[PDB]
Amino acid sequence: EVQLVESGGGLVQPGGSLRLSCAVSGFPFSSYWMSWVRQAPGKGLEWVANIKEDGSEKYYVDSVKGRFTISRDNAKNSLYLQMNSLRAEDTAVYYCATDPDVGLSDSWGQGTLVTVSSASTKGPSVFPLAPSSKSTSGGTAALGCLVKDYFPEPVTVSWNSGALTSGVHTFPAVLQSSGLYSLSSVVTVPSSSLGTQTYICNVNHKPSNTKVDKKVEPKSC
Amino acid sequence: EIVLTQSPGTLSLSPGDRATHSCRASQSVSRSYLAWYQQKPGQTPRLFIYGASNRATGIPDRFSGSGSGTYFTLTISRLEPEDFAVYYCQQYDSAPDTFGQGTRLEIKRTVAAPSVFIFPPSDEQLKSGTASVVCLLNNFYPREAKVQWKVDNALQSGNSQESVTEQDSKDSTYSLSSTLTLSKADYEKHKVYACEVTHQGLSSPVTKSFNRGEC
Ligand SMILES: N[C@@H]1[C@@H](O)[C@H](O)[C@@H](CO)O[C@H]1O
Ligand SMILES: [Cl-]
Repeated sequence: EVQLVESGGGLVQPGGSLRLSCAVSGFPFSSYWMSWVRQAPGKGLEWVANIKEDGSEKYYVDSVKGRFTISRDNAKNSLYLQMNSLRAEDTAVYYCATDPDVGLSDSWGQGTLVTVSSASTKGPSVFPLAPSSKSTSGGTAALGCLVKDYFPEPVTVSWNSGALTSGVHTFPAVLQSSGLYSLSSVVTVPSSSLGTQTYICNVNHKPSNTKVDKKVEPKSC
Repeated sequence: EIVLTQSPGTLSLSPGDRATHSCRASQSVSRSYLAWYQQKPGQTPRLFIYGASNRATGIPDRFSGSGSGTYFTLTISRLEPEDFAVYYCQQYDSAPDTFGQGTRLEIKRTVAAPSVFIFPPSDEQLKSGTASVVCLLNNFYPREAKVQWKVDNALQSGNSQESVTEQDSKDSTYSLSSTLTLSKADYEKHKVYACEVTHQGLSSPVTKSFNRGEC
């Protein structure tokens, strides 16, 4: 199977640098042009740079010329982006991206978010959104977790370690005035289950190495 | 640089409809090295068409591409509910390998009113000086909805934020969260917390409310 796995992103000070790595397998990497493409939050895709299969020719968007360098290690089936003198305009998800002539739909990596900010990493506070008479009709109650005041993106939320899947809605994070993010994750479940079944949201904020499990307790009269 | 302009910016069509996405180049694209990508919200783009008219691996027959020179199209011959995305064209004949600005395709469905739920602040959160009050609008269509917060009957401005999920891949609905943020102090100044929802699917607006401190 085709896999392209980026690493090396995250939070970085303005004026600082990051080294992005991308490990590729499942197709003949060393025979293709490769590229980096980025996407600033809420914006479109923007081509950043590309490189010939043997590394001997490469191109860059003018906004990064002289401070970003694309390179590859064909022996290690890997692609790199060395990024210097970073600015807020560089904040984006960075994707390694195969030349489209490869003709494979799954030819880009998962992406790594780069956040150019002077702020510290900060883990979320996780609060229950408790099921009550105000979130329950028919045989279904809504409950959730409020994942509040973290930085930077992203967080992941699961329910019951991934066993609970249907009826889940994890909302896009919103940036508060404070400069911290907040998000809710909710789920609708059977009302009958509420006495018997435990509902636990599993929150992971890798940037701060914060993991929280919060059990969400019902309200009854 | 070759500049790619996509049209329309936004497109809303039902399952079974034919969708057409246009990509115009400021100069001719040699070798028809013109690609199309599908991007779902918050996910990696997938390559759908390369060389103007070739389907990528795993791409179903309902997706096709055509064109040459300065005019290209991506067609979805028969829409399926899982086909909502932003679609981007890209030229890769000569660097910079620029992208168009994208067409956002929404899948249209019949009107669906939201179910409305309200969640007071947790005692945990209250310990720490802030109160978040959450209103959930679940499984509705179209996306446009108005949420108005009222505390002891006065409507709020500037202290709430909303977020919307991507469309459901089977039933094409949205959900929306609206969070009202008050200082724990200011929370205590008032009693009735209400979320009032206006939506095309509701015959009249719906209010969901609680009194500060109840079951
Ligand atoms: N300048 C082009 C690149 O931008 C292109 O993607 C690659 C494959 O066409 O070949 C180079 O000659
Ligand atoms: Cl671009």
